[PDB]
Amino acid sequence: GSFSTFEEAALCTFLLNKEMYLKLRSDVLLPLTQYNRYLALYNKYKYFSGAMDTTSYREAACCHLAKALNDFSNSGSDVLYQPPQTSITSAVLQ
Repeated sequence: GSFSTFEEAALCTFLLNKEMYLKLRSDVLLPLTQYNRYLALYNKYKYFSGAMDTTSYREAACCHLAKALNDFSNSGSDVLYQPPQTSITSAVLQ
């Protein structure tokens, strides 16, 4: 599997396993300071949901992915990653 950018990965559904963990937690994909900022912000964005085409949704997605990567770093357990909750109705009303 592959992901052109960290932010793209955060917007997609995918199986987070060891291969994808090591690709996504790379400093050339996303520097450590920015990864840690997303991780620190997870609680603020934990239950955010809405249309996908907003700045806050993209930020929330990055925080969700950072948290999922942190979970994998501790557990080593494969998990299905999904981006923040959205809906077709959210998209049409945006």
